[PDB]
Amino acid sequence: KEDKLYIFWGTVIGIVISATIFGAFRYNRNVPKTMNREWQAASDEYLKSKNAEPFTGYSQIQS
Amino acid sequence: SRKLILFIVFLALLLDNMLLTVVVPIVQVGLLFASKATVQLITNPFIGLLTNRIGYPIPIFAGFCIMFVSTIMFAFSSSYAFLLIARSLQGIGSSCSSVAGMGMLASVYTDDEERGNVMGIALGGLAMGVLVGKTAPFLVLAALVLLDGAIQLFVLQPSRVQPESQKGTPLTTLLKDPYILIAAGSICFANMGIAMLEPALPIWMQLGVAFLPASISYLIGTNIFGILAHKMGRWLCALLGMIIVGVSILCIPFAKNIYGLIAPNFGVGFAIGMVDSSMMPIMGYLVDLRHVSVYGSVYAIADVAFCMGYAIGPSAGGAIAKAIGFPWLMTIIGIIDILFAPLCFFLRSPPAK
Amino acid sequence: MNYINRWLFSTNAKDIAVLYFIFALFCGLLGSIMSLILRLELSAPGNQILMGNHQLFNVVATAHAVLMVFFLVMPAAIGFFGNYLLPLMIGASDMSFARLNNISFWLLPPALVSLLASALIENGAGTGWTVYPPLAGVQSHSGPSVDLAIFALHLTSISSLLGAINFITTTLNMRTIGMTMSKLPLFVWAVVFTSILLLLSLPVLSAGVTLLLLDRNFNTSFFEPAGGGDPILYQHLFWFFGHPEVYILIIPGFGIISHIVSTYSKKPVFGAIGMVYAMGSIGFLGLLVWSHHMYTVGLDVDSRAYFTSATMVIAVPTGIKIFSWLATLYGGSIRYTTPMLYAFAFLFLFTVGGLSGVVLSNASLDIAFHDTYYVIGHFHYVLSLGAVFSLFAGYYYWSPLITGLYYNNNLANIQFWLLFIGTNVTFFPMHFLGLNGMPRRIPDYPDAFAGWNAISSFGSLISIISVILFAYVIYDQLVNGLTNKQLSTNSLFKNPDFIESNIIFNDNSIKSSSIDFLLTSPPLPHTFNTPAIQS
Amino acid sequence: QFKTATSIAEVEGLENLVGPGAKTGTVPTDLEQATGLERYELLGKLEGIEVFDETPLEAVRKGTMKDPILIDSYDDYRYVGCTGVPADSHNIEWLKPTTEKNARCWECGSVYKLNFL
Amino acid sequence: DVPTPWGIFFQDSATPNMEGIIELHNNIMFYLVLILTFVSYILYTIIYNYSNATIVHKYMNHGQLIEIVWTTLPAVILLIIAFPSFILLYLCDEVISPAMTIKAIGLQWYWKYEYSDFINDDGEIVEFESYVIPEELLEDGQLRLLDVDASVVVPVDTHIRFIVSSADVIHDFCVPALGVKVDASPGRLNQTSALIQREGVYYGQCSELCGVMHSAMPIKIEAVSLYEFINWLDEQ
Amino acid sequence: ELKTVGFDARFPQQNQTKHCYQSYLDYHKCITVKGEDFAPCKVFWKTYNSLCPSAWVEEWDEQREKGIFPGNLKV
Amino acid sequence: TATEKIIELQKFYQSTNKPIYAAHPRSKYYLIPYFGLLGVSVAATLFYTGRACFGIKD
Amino acid sequence: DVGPYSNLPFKVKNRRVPYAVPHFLFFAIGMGIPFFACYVQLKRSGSI
Amino acid sequence: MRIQNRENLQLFPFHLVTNSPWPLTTSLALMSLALTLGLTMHGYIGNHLWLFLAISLVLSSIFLWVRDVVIEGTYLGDHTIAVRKGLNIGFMLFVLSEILIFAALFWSYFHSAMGPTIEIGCQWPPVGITSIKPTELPLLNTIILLASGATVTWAHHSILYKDRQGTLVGLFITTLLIILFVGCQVLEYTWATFTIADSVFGSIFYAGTGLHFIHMVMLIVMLAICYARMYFYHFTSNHHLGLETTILYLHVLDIIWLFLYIVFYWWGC
Ligand code: HEA
Ligand code: HEA
Ligand code: CUA
Ligand SMILES: [Cu+2]
Ligand SMILES: [Zn+2]
Repeated sequence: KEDKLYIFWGTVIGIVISATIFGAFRYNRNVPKTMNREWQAASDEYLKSKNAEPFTGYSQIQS
Repeated sequence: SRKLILFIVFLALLLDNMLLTVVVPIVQVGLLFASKATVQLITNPFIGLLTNRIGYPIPIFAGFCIMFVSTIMFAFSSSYAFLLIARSLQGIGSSCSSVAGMGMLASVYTDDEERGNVMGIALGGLAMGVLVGKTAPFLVLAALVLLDGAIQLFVLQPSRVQPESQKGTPLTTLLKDPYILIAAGSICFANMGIAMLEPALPIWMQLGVAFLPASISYLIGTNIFGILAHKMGRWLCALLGMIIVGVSILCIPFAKNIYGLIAPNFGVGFAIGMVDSSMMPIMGYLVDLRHVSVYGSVYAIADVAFCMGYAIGPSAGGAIAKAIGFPWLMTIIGIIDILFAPLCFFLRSPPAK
Repeated sequence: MNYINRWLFSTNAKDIAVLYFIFALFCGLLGSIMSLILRLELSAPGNQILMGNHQLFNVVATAHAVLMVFFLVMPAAIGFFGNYLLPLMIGASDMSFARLNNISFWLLPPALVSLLASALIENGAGTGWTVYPPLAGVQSHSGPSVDLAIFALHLTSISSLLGAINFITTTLNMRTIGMTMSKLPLFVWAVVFTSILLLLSLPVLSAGVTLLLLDRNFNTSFFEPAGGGDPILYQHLFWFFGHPEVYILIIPGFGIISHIVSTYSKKPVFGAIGMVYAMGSIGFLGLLVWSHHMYTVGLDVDSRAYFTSATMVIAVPTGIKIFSWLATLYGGSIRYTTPMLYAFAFLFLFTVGGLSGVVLSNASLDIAFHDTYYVIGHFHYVLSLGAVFSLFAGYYYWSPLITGLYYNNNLANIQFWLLFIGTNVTFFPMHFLGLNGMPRRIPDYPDAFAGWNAISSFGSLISIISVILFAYVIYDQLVNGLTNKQLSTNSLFKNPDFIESNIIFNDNSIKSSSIDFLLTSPPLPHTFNTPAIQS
Repeated sequence: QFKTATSIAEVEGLENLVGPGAKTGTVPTDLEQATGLERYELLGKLEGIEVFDETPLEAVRKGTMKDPILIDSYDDYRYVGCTGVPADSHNIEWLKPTTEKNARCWECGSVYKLNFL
Repeated sequence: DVPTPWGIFFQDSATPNMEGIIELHNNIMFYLVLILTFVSYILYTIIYNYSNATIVHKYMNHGQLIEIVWTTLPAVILLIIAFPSFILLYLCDEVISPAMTIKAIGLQWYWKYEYSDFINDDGEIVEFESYVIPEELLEDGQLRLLDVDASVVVPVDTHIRFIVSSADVIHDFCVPALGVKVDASPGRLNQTSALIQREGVYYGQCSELCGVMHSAMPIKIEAVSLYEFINWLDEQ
Repeated sequence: ELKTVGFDARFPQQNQTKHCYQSYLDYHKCITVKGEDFAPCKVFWKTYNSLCPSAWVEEWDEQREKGIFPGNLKV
Repeated sequence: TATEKIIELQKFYQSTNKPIYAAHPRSKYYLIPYFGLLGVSVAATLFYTGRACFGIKD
Repeated sequence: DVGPYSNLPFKVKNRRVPYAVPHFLFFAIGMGIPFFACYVQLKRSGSI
Repeated sequence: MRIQNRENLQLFPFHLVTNSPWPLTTSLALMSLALTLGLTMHGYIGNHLWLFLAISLVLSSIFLWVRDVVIEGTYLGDHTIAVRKGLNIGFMLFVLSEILIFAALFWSYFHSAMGPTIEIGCQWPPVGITSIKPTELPLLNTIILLASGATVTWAHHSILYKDRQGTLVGLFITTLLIILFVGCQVLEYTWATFTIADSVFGSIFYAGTGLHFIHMVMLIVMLAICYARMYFYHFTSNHHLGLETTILYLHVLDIIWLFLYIVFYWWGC
């Protein structure tokens, strides 16, 4: 009974470290000019005038 | 298009020799082993007349269905009479399939140079059945290929009865010609020796490794000499093939061990391949030169000459082996095969009509 | 001098397997760091770590392919488990050609040097793993990089051929007194059936690579279309090697799983003759299909229909093996030790990665999935989760017998769960990126493919931590490993039964079906003086 | 290096198996040129004695602790594989008899004793 | 069409061939889901019932009926899968009368389009080259690494035959919505056919590797009406 | 009204690399004889201008004007 | 003596106390040039593969 | 001398430098070479 | 096993090889050959005397293996009936692998012979390339090979009847009947009209009949070491495995040449 707790709390502290490493490579990114909300709202008007994705959905907004 | 016919004919010949030869892993024995070949020999000329009436594609799939139901009746048959009936229907299905398939390869591929290559590929199925585990992968591969064939032939485009536009020459008119008979005799006397060698080999002397080199050499020989027979002349290939069959047949009595049979067996199989792929296109050439172009009865005659060896082989071979023995039988068949080879020169330029 | 004559000038077959393991560990570390370099660049849109260089991205992908198709999986599955276990299972002293075993080892360190030197003298070799002719000519890659990379695929070919001939020649005439070739264990059959494909596939690769070399440097024009050749010929001459190859990587895995399923579930394998016939059918039907990698090159309409028919047939023999493993695990008693965890995680993920192969087999459906990340997600569920899992299970199964030192159970379980979680996070959104339409071999992508690329960059950092924990597991095995056998009862090879008392069990401890687990555990240098007897 | 043997009753090692020599102008015979473990087989097969046995285990009678099956070996251990008294009933189970302990085959029950020659 | 950010499934169709592809994939997924659920339930039963058990059935090792049921039942599934696959392979192609031909030659890192008809007596064939718009020169709202300077403009409800070749290395023409993926190898011509049912814009990317600028080579197809196509062809 | 080449069942496959060459050779064969202004030799002109890329035609014309051309244009 | 030194060299290769490749009094002439020139052949392809990584040509 | 530390090419116990340094340096080189290759080919092509 | 003094001799009929240094040296020679051939073909070395040292050291390494293979069989005497069967199985599985290299080269011929491209005007042997007439020196080579296949049968049937002069003469005649093949085929490469770079035709003709050239230098070497080892009394009338491997290697090359003469030299249209 005192070994399954050890395996569980060994896997949790293996997932927490990788999240903190990946977060450090996430603040320091090269963000291009197209990834902004005021640029992905201008693309929706062009995709609305020339009718695109009629059945499902079109939305280029992901902030 | 045109290649799926080649696939269908290859699988038809494969199932022909698989249901003929492979009966033991998957006198009464002389009559039971030759029950298929004689009934095929009888019912071969009827299909050549039937394909002129009802057309090519229907007898092929009728023969496939007849072969399937006859094998499944043979699966759980115990009495002798029902077993004989089952093997008779197996033979009569296998007689429709090969004749109609070879005729339809003759019909579609009109060019002379391509016909030899395609029939050289198609005749290679006569040794894969001799070579051939669980075998349920291969049967469903065959079922998928024939499903493709049925979809293209009967589903996408409608098919009526549709008799042929021209009327062919009858069978007796073909039998009065000397060239077709003397072309058929080469295949018959080439296959007679390898037909008789099989039952007398347990008498003289594991089992699969003796027959394996012929199945290795046959595919290579037919696929190479289907293409190269156009430039070299087919009569020369037939002459050299009969010579090499005779020499390799006489090589066997000097051998005194099981491992010494590997080298002549190659010299059998390659040679008989160069007998086949040279001489079976040229029959379909001769009718295009002297007669009217319906290819059913001529390849019926060719299948008759092919199956005569397997019909007459074991029953006479056992009697000769009990009478005189193995080496004199091999000597007389080798001298016959060498002696036939001079007269194949006559097919260099037949008179046109 | 005794160091040289025993670890450099060697004859013993079991002493080359440890050198193969040490080489395979290094060549599986290098490629994994190269994969971490790739996955840290494919994270968010833009040009992040490699500043603007689209070379040194294709070079990294090529060198990550070669170092783990040729330098990790084959040396581990042929050198470490084939050279060591096959003489002990069939009951022979050593191999038939021992000097050929030594040359088959020592051809590989000169093959590593040329590949590492194919990425420093020039721009590099960014041709992909499949070194296609009209890109890898003298108009795009003009330097000593492709030439030194196709000389690293010759030495490995010679080593594999010389090992395969040794494996076939040994099992034919070097068996014990009472073994026919129908009482052999299943691992020996796996090694035999991979050694026949190694004979029948490698000459075609050697011919195609040599003709590419002659096209590059002796101006011969086999595959240049301005002199009368076709590039497509090379594709034929590559893929006739390519599809036997990917069964060579997976057949030695299967037999290993069988042993674990036969051991920790105390039942014999359901239908062994069906299993060896199934492996024979899989080995034979891997040679009659090669053109399903090329459906978009412009083939006929009657040739695609043959290769859709001949590809889906291979599902029939593999299902026999999977359902026989289920029937073996059904009735018996199951104790969950660290080999059986990897065994249980192999029967589910090979099925998931293999069911995607039926979708890609159709020529109509391959028009939507070719050169797309669906293919990558298909073959990573089978390569990383089918072969590497079998390798880890084989290590955790046979390492106490070979080495004599035990390991901590808890850290091995933590490693297994970290591998499971991180690898299932990494390769699953590749299916979604493939279905939406992301092509292969691109450094930069449109902004719509961003979000899933943020998630598949997170599991790789989980898997590298598992590799580091595996390194610490090996270190804890080597130091103080004599005292790691009383912590847990995982060290016992088989458990006591219901009626079998403990006092009776301590007298008669090992019950087996092979010669392997009854040896003294360091195996002796000369392990059979008098021959073994089988009834 | 020493006196040459004529039969395998006079072979006390590898020092008795060199042999005489051939003559100048003659293709030599194997009884005139053979040294090692090759000539030992040759001197065995011209009498009828098989030096390297290929006869499997006794599968006739079972094993009692009072009357055990005697397995012959030149070492203190020999690996014995049991597969049954009708010779294919029992599965393959391997055992190691020793000069201090007898194996007993947990499924069928035959006892094996080691005879040290 | 355009890719969507958190995509799970296919893009939307504008050609009968892509609808056949979608229908065949949704037919195969039925049987694959059935097989995966059967295997997962058997492992769940094995884990829940037979874990750490006292009784071992160590003599159930032969089987004769059950080995036929896992050999014939997957075969029937393969035949049922193989029927519509062959129908889709043979049936949906250019059986009758294509109405246009556009040659799309692939150079090193751009595309070259020739509209081979509309020939004058002197050889005044309409032709253009399509490049990629760089990130620095983009206007407000254009898609990065997909938007071009010249786009292939075609009518709706008209069979169009694309003949694809190349001049340098092996390329691959792709428009995902239209169901077109054919190679471009430097010494032979390849053909595909497309019919477009609704107006819009259709985007695509190259597939087979060609060198450094593999990620910047888009394809853009506009599907105007017939009047707009005639007015566009009298300007170029 | 948007008319192009039909089916031409002698070349039914996906590789149209022989249709181009055959149309080019047939046009130059029927223009060596029967004059240069004749009516069915503009079916071939529209046939190879609708499938062949232009650079291939330019290279073939230069190779013809240098005398250096592998073909069967001599009937 | 005669051409049958076979019954003489078979009493020498047995009971030698040296390895087989250096037992005869002739193996010097084979083993000295081979190991001499191998250490030049290997030492020349580790100088031209490090000079070439730095861009120097000949 | 047959025993539990006899079949390995490296010495583990009774050693001057402790085993942690040769165990760590092996993995350090193995995960440090393909960054050196990227550094060299980045610096040869202008970019930092 | 119940022979009296049985402990003093080995109890299983298999060969335990002593420790040898040659696998490492072969690999160190192939390292130098691979890197030198990769480098001299693009500059970086200049002098062409390192490649020749690499090839010479490789060939001396194989020769130094085969010495220790001979001494372990004619002097130490460790080749029982089982080890000979293992060596025969081994050599058969290299002859089979060396056949399948020629299969890929034959399939590289039929993929262009049947279906030539548009750049070559559709024709085998194309315009401007005059082929080699097969009623000249390629007949002489075939008849010399068929004679050499017949002379070694008089050499293997004279070592079984214990005639020494009659094994030496046949091997001598065969060794001079393979040197003439190389001398004729090096004269057919200096009197030709087309090179390796003149077509796809001149590129596949000098790549299937050039591997055969390298494979027939090996028979001259293997027959020299079979004449020289018979002159010094190493062959008995029942234990000779050097002759049996050279006979199986010659016949495969004859059969391969009979397929390099109907496909490459005769069939052109
Ligand atoms: C790792 C080894 C491996 C394995 C095991 C397989 C397995 C299979 N592969 Fe191969 N394949 C590769 C190696 C491998 N492949 C690689 C590396 C690629 C990428 C190509 C690259 O870019 O170079 C590839 C890609 C690939 C493609 C895509 C080619 C392309 O991109 O267009 C295809 C499609 O035909 C294919 C075929 C198959 C098939 C049908 C199987 C099948 O064997 C899968 C079988 C599995 C099962 C079916 C499970 C059985 C379960 C049952 C219970 C049976 C139930 C019955 C039914 C499903 C009817 N593979
Ligand atoms: C050999 C099989 C294999 C393996 C193991 C991996 C491992 C991984 N691969 Fe895959 N990958 C391929 C097959 C494989 N890959 C191939 C063939 C290519 C080339 C495709 C192309 O060129 O077109 C490729 C390329 C490739 C790319 C580049 C795609 C491209 O450029 O188009 C990516 C990127 O996401 C990727 C993903 C990953 C990841 C994250 C891992 C991670 O799993 C890496 C982490 C590794 C481990 C988790 C295992 C560590 C192993 C050991 C240390 C165990 C040693 C064993 C013993 C002790 C017995 N791979
Ligand atoms: Cu251009 Cu791909
Ligand atoms: Cu594949
Ligand atoms: Zn027992």
